[PDB]
Amino acid sequence: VTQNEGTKTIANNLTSTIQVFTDSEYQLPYVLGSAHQGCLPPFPADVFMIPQYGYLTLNNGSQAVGRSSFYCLEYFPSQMLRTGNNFQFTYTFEDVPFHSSYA
Amino acid sequence: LMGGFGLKHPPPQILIKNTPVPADPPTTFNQSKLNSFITQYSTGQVSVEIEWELQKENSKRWNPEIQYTSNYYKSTSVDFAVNTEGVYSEPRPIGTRYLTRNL
Repeated sequence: VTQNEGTKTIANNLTSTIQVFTDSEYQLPYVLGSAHQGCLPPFPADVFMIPQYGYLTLNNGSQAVGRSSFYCLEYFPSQMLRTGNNFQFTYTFEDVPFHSSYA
Repeated sequence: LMGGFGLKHPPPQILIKNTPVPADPPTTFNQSKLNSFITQYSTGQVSVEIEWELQKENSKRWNPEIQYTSNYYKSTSVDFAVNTEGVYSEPRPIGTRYLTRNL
């Protein structure tokens, strides 16, 4: 998107690409489960935007202990994907007692 | 509660004693038992092969986590070293929770 004199124009740049992956070994701070907002639209027709990502470590208030790790996902494999190129993966659960959905 | 491992069927307890060497018994008979003995003892080598299992850090903690190391400076008596009298001790206690494992 160019912005010439407040007069912006949105063109298409298929030449670009994107990189995404999945954390199987669970080495990154699990964020979900905290139930942050910005979930998938509880509705189908409406579209949305993906929330940025940020995590936290051990800290002494305004400062942090050496035992405060540091992470950078760009140190992981990422399915470099260009437009026209699709992406898929697969997952499976494990045994868990059925949520007793009864009175 | 003293930390460590618990077992429903732990390694056994090893018990030993010196063979009762009855000292000079009375020439003629006596109903009672023998109390006289010969003060004696023994020595030997204790062998104990302990096999061990482990899980090494596979984390992508980008920053150098903390490690445990003898202080790299110059001291009079080296740590865990034998004082000039052979009698050696331990400068400080040591724990394991060192490697910064993501929660």
